[PDB]
Amino acid sequence: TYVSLADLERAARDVLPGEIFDFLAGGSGTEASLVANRTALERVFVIPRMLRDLTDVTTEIDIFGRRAALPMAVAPVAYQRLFHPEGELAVARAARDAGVPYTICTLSSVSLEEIAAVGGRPWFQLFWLRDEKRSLDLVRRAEDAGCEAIVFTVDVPWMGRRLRDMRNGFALPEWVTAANFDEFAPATWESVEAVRAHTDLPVVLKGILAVEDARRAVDAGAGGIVVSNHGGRQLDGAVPGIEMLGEIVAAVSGGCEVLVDGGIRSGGDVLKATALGASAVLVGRPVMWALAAAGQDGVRQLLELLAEEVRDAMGLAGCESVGAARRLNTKLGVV
Amino acid sequence: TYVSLADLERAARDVLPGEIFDFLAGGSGTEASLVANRTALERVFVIPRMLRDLTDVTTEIDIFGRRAALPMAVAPVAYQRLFHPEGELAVARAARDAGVPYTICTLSSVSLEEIAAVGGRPWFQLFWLRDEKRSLDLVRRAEDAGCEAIVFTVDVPWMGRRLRDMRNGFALPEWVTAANFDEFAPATWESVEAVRAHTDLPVVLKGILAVEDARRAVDAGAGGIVVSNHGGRQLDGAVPGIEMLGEIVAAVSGGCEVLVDGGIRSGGDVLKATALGASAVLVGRPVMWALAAAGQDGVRQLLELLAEEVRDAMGLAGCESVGAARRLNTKLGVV
Amino acid sequence: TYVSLADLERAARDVLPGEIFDFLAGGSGTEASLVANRTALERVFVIPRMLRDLTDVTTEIDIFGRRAALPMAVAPVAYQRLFHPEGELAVARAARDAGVPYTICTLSSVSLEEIAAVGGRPWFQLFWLRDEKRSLDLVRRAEDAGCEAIVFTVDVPWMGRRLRDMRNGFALPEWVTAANFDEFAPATWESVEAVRAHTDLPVVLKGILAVEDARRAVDAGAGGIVVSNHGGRQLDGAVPGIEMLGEIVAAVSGGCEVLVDGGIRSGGDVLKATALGASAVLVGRPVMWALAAAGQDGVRQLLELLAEEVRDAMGLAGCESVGAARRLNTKLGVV
Amino acid sequence: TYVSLADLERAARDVLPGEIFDFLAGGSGTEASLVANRTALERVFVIPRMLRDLTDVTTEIDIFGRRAALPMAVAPVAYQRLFHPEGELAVARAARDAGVPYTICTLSSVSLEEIAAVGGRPWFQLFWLRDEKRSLDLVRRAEDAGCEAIVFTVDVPWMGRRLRDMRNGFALPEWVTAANFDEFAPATWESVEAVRAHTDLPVVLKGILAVEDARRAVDAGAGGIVVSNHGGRQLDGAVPGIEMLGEIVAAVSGGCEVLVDGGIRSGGDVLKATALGASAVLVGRPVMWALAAAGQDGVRQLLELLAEEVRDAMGLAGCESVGAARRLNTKLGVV
Ligand SMILES: Cc1cc2nc3c(=O)[nH]c(=O)nc-3n(C[C@H](O)[C@H](O)[C@H](O)COP(=O)(O)O)c2cc1C
Ligand SMILES: Cc1cc2nc3c(=O)[nH]c(=O)nc-3n(C[C@H](O)[C@H](O)[C@H](O)COP(=O)(O)O)c2cc1C
Ligand SMILES: Cc1cc2nc3c(=O)[nH]c(=O)nc-3n(C[C@H](O)[C@H](O)[C@H](O)COP(=O)(O)O)c2cc1C
Ligand SMILES: Cc1cc2nc3c(=O)[nH]c(=O)nc-3n(C[C@H](O)[C@H](O)[C@H](O)COP(=O)(O)O)c2cc1C
Ligand SMILES: O=C(O)[C@@H](O)c1ccc(O)cc1
Ligand SMILES: O=C(O)[C@@H](O)c1ccc(O)cc1
Ligand SMILES: O=C(O)[C@@H](O)c1ccc(O)cc1
Ligand SMILES: O=C(O)[C@@H](O)c1ccc(O)cc1
Ligand SMILES: O=C(O)[C@@H](O)c1ccc(O)cc1
Ligand SMILES: O=C(O)[C@@H](O)c1ccc(O)cc1
Ligand SMILES: O=C(O)[C@@H](O)c1ccc(O)cc1
Ligand SMILES: O=C(O)[C@@H](O)c1ccc(O)cc1
Repeated sequence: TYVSLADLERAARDVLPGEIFDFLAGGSGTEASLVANRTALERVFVIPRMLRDLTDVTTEIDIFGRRAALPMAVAPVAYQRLFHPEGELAVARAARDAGVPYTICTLSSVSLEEIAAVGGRPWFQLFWLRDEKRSLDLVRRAEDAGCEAIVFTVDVPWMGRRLRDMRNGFALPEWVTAANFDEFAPATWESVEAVRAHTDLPVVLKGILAVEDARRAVDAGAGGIVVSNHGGRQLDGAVPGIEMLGEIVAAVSGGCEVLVDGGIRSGGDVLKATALGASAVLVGRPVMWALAAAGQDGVRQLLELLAEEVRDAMGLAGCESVGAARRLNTKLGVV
Repeated sequence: TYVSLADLERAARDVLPGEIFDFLAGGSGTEASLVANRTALERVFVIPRMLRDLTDVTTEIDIFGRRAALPMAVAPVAYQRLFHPEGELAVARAARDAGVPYTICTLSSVSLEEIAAVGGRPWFQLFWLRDEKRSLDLVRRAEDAGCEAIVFTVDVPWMGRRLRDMRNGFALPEWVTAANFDEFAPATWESVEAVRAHTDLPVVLKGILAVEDARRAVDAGAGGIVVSNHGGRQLDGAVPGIEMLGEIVAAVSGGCEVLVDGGIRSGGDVLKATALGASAVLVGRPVMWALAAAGQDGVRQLLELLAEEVRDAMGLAGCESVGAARRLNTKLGVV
Repeated sequence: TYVSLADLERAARDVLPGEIFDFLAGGSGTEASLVANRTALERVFVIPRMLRDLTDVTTEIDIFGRRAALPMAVAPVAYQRLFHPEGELAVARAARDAGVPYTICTLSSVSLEEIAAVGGRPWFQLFWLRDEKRSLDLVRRAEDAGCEAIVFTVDVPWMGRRLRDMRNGFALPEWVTAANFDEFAPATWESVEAVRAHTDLPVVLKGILAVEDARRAVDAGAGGIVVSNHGGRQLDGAVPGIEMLGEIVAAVSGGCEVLVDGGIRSGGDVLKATALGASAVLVGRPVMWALAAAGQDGVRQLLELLAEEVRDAMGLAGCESVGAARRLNTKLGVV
Repeated sequence: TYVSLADLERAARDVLPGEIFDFLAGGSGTEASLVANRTALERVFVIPRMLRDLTDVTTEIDIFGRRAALPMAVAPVAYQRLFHPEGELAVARAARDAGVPYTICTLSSVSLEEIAAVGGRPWFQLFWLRDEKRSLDLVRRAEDAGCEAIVFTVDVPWMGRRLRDMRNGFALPEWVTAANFDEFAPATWESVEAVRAHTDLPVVLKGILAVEDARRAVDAGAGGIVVSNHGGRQLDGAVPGIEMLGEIVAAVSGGCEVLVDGGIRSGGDVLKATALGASAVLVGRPVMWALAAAGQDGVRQLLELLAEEVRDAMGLAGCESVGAARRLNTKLGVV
C-alpha cells in the first residue's frame, strides 16, 4: 500500500536498472531547473477557506470536450517499455480506468493506434520532424485513431544535454523502438499553423514559459498551452512553469486552457497549481515510477492515491469544485 | 529542572511509545505546514523598546469575560490519556493553578463534566457531528458544566492524511475512549449560526486563515477566532497562521478576539504573536510533552517556565502590559 | 600569527574552561539573535568605488572630542579577569597603544580608577543601580578619573535568560569580583535625564533598536547611541542592530553619533557598518578571544589585524576616509 | 571526454600542487564574494522563447572591431606557467584556434610579444605601476605587438588579503617570473586619461561595480567595462558583478561594451549574463583548470565544450543570435 508518491519513487529505484532510472530522473546540465520545479512548489502555500458546503465535492473538469475525473493528465513520456514490458498499454489502461487523459507520444514504444485502441479518449503528443509530411501524417493517424487533442511539444528544437545519459553512455535497448516509425526539425509558429490547418482537434502547445508566447499561442488558435520547462530536461536554467503560471493565466484571460507541469508530486501540489490558475496539470515521472514498480496495477494505485489526495486537499481548502480551487489565494513562504 | 520547552520534548520522546509520540508530533502529508509553523516564527524579529516603566509588569489579559494570567490557553488536544493516565484532569488542574484557560475537547478521554469540575473557568472545543442534535447537546452540556467559551473547530470537515499514523497502523488503545459519547459532518456557516443561537457563550472559530473568513466570522457574531492551520495536521500546504495574523488583525479591526496557534515554543514566540496583533495564543504539543514527562507537575513546570519567559520577553522589550506588546513593531529576517 | 579573527576564537576555545567560554560565546534563549547578528552582516554586500585618490588613506575618526585611530571601540564586557589574570588592564593597555577607545564597565573586575590610570582616554559604561545615588556616584568617579563618555546601557532592565549559564550552573570564581563595589534597577528616560544633569560628558545610550527610541535619545540630549541587541544576550528574537542601522541613521539626521555592534568580525564588517551609516562600531567577543589567547599582546595583535583589515577594505572600496566609506552604497544578497 | 566544466576542476585538483590550486581557487578574506559569484548566477532563471527560426544559430559577436566566435574572452590570469609548462602560449594558441579573444597579462610568465606572436588578435591587461612611464611603455609594447584592446584593471590599488596564500606561505617558484619586466601604484581617473591619450586602442576598465563608475567610464572615453569583483579576490564583501550588471547596462545605455565576469561555469551561465545585458563574459579559473589538466588540448576541449553549451542554451531559449539572447527576460528564484 502506497500512502505517498515518494513510496513509488523508492519502489522504482529498487527495480529499475541504474541507467534507466537516470534516463527517467535526470535533467539537463546541472539539473538546476529540475530541482527548481520542486522548490517552486514547496514555496507556495495555500490560503484555505472554511465552512463551505462540501456535500458533493467533485474533482472533475471538462477539458477539450471531455469530462476528466481529475484536473490531471498523464504527461507524454517517451519509450515506456523502458520501464515495464507492457509499457504504454499498461499506463493507458490504468488512465482509462481512472478517467484521466493519457498522452500518447510520437516516440511511443507501442504504436499510437494500439494505444488508442485501449480507449479512454487519449491525447497525442507531436514532435516536429525534419520530414514535415511525416509530422502531419502522425497528426492524421492520431486523429483517425480517436485522439482528442494534439499536444505539440514546442521546447525541443533538439534534445537538451542530459549529463547522466552521457556519463552512463545510455542508449535504448534493442527491444525498445519508436513504434510509430518504420531526425527532429525545430518547430516554428509556421509549423503550429500547419498543424492547426491539418486538424479539427484542439492544438495544445507544450513548453510555453514566456508570457508573450502564451499570448501568441492564443492568437495562433491554440486550444491550450502547457506551461512547462520539460521537467528540467531542456534548457538548464529555464524558469519553472509554476513560477510563470499566474502571470500567464492573467495574460491569456480565458482564451485557452492553461495547464502546467513539472514536479507535481501530490494532490496538494495539484491544489497549488489550480490555485495559481491552472486548468489542469500533467504528471510525468511518478506515473513511470508506478509503471516500473507494479505495471498497470501500480499506475492504478498511483492514480487512486492522487485522486484521494486531490479530493482531500480540495475539501480541506473549502472547495467543492475545481473552479472554486482556482479562486483560492496563495502566499509565498520559505523552504 | 526544565529551562526551555525543548527540554520537555526530549523528555516526552524518551517516555512515550513511538506510535503515540508520532500521533502527537506528526502532521499531514509531507509535513510542510508543520515545519512552516516553526519557520514562520523564526523569521520574525521583534523591535524592542527601551527605558519604559517596568515597575508593575503584568502578563495578564481579559478575554471572554475572565482574567487570564498569561496571553495563552491550552489548545484542544484529543485523547490526553494517550500521554498520561490522568490525561485531561492532570492538564486541567495545572492550567487552573496557573490561571491559564484549558480547552476541553469534544474527543476528551475524560468526560467534559469531570474536567469542568476541576474548576479554572474552562473552554469547550466543538466538532460538528453528523447527528446535529448531538453537537448542540454537547454545547448545552458544556455550558451547563460552567465552560466559558465554545471553540468551534472549523478546519476539520474530515481528518487530514496523517502519514505517520497510516504507516504505524495507529489506533487508540482499548483503555482510551471518547468519554463524552456512549462520525464528523463538515461544518458550515449555517452550523455556526445554529451554535450561536443555542448558547449565550462566546463562540470562537478555530482554524481561520483567509482574511474574508475572519471578516465573515465577525459578521456571523463570533466572539473570537483562532488563526491556525491546525498544527500542520489538516491541509498540507496551508499557510501558517502566524503569516496571516497581521492582515487578519487589521481586517477585523477590533471586532473579535484574534488568537493564533501553531509552533509557539517559548515566551519569545508569545511576544512575537502579540506584536503581530494576537489577543492570545494557544499552545498544543508542548503541554502534552509536559504531561507525558511528568503528569500534572510537568504541566505546572511548563506553565511556570512559559510564564517566566513571557514576563522576561515583555520586560526586555519594554512592555509593562500585553497591550504594550501588541504595539511593538516587527521585522522579517532570514533563517 | 593571526590572519583572521576566527584564528583568535579557535585559540580562545582551546585555552578557556568550557563554562567561561560559554559565558562569553552564549546568548539568551535559543540564541536566535546571536546567530542573526552574523547572518545580517553576511547578507550585506558593498558596492565599491574605483579610481579614487588613495595617497593618504586614513582610518581615523573624531568622536566625543577625541581622535580615534579606527572607527571602532572595545565594547563593554563585564568581568575580564574571567579570561586572563590581567583582565581589564591588559585590554586597556592594548587599546591605548592602538589608539582605540576602551569602555570601562560598571562590572569591571579591576577598579575603574585603576583602568583609567592606564591612559588612552577611556569611556565608562553605566548600569543603573537600585540605589540611584550609587549610579550617579559611579558616573562622578568615572568623570573624575578622566573617562570621556558615559555609555549608559539601556537594554538590561534585568539580565536575559542565558541557557548555557543555567545548564552549566555558571557562577563567578571567588577570585573575580565587581571591583567598583564594596541589584539592577530598570533604567528609564528619567534615569537618562538624571545622568545628563550630573555630567558634562557625552551620554551614549547603548541598546537602542527602535527608530523612535533613537529619535527620543537625540531629544533627550544623548551625544550618541549604540544600535545593538546586546550581542544576542538580552531579548532572544530582538532584531540585529545592523538591520535597524540605516533607518536609525536617516531618522537622527546627524543629531548624535550612531554606533553599532553585534557580530563585527573583520575590517570588511566595519566597512559594511560604516557604509550603512555608522559613526563607529563596538567589538566585544573577539577582544576577549585575544585576551584569553595571549593577554595584552593578543589584544595588540587583534587590533593590529583589525586596523590592517579596515585599511585594506576601505582602500579596495575607494575610500580615503571613513566619511567616504559612509557614502558607499550596499546591496542585500543571500546567505 | 569532459561533459561539464566541473569535470575540469576535478582534473585540475588531482594534478596541481595544493598551494598552486589554492592560489587559483581562492579569494580574499572569508571568500564571501567568491561564493556569492556562484550564488548570484544560480538564483537567475531564464524565461526562454519558443518557436523561433533556428536555421542559422550563430554565437558570434563583434567586439572592439573583431568578430569573436562566442560572447566570451579568456580573462587575465597572472603567471600561467604556474599551471602548465607552456603557460600562456598553450592558452593563447587554443583561444586563437577557437576564435576567442585572449587577454595577455601585465604579469604574464611569457613575454607579451611572444604571446601576441601566437596570433588570434589578443587583448592586453594593464596594471598601473608606481613608475608611470613603465605602465605607458607596456601599453605601447602591447599596441606595437598587435593587441587590440587595453584591459585596464581598476580594482587593484593593491592586492587583496588572500588568506589561503598567507596560510600556505605561497610564493612563486623560481622558474615562474614576470616576463614583461627585467610595485603597484593605485590607478585613478587621471591614469585612465593618460592611457586613453597614449593609444588608439579601445580602453576597457575591468573591475567596475558602481553604476556611477560605469557612467563615468563612458564619459572618460572607455570603449568597454568589465563588471567584476575580481573573482572574489579583492574586496571581500564586494557585490557580484552579475548583481550590478542589469542596472549598469541600463545606465550606460549603449555608450560602451559591458562585459561581466565571476563564476561563469557553463554556456547556460553565459546565456544568463547575456540575458542580463552583457556584451560578453570573461572566464578565468576554468581556463586554468583545463590548462593544468591537459595543456593546450585541455583548453581546446574546454572551449569546444563551452561553445557547444552556448549554442545549446541559445537555441533552447529561442535565440538565433547573441542580440536575441540579450532581449531575453529573467526571473530570480531561490537556491
Ligand atoms: C523519461 C521522460 C521522457 C519524456 N518524454 C517526453 C516526450 O517525448 N515529449 C514531451 O513533450 N515531453 C516529454 N517529457 C516531459 C514530460 O512530458 C513532462 O513535461 C515532465 O516529465 C513533467 O515533469 P514531471 O516528470 O516532474 O512530472 C518526458 C519526461 C521524462 C521524464
Ligand atoms: C495530538 C493532537 C490532537 C489535537 N486534537 C485537536 C482537537 O481535537 N480539536 C482541535 O480543534 N484541535 C486539535 N489539535 C490542534 C491543536 O488545537 C492546535 O491547533 C495545534 O496543536 C497547535 O499547534 P502546536 O501543537 O504547534 O502548539 C490537536 C493537535 C494535536 C497535536
Ligand atoms: C561576556 C560579555 C559580557 C558583556 N558585558 C556587558 C556589560 O557589562 N555591559 C554592556 O553594556 N554590555 C555588555 N556586553 C555586550 C557587549 O558590549 C556588546 O554589545 C556585544 O558583545 C557586541 O557583540 P559582539 O560580542 O558580537 O562583538 C557583554 C558581552 C559579552 C559577550
Ligand atoms: C589565479 C588568478 C589570477 C588572476 N590574475 C589577474 C590579473 O593579473 N589581472 C586581472 O585583471 N585579473 C586577474 N584575475 C581575475 C580574473 O581576470 C577574473 O576577474 C576572475 O578570475 C573571473 O572569475 P572566474 O575565475 O570566476 O571566471 C585573476 C584571477 C585568478 C583566479
Ligand atoms: O511571483 C510569484 O508569485 C510567482 O512567480 C511564483 C510562484 C511560485 C513560486 O515558488 C515563486 C514565485
Ligand atoms: O525528454 C525527453 O527525453 C523527450 O522529450 C525527448 C525524446 C527524444 C528527443 O530527441 C528529444 C526529447
Ligand atoms: O508579510 C508578512 O509580514 C507576514 O505575512 C509574515 C509573518 C511572519 C512570517 O514569518 C512571514 C511573513
Ligand atoms: O488533529 C487531531 O488529531 C484532532 O483534531 C482530530 C481528531 C479526530 C478527528 O476525526 C479529526 C481531528
Ligand atoms: O532593509 C534593509 O536594507 C536593512 O534593514 C537590512 C540590513 C542588513 C540586512 O542583513 C538586512 C536588512
Ligand atoms: O551581557 C552581560 O553578561 C552583561 O551585560 C550583564 C552583566 C550583569 C547583569 O546583571 C546583566 C548583564
Ligand atoms: O535585482 C536584480 O534583479 C539583480 O540585482 C540581481 C541579479 C542576480 C541575482 O542573483 C540577484 C539580483
Ligand atoms: O588576482 C590576482 O592574483 C592578480 O590580479 C594580481 C596579481 C598581482 C597583484 O599585485 C595583484 C593582483
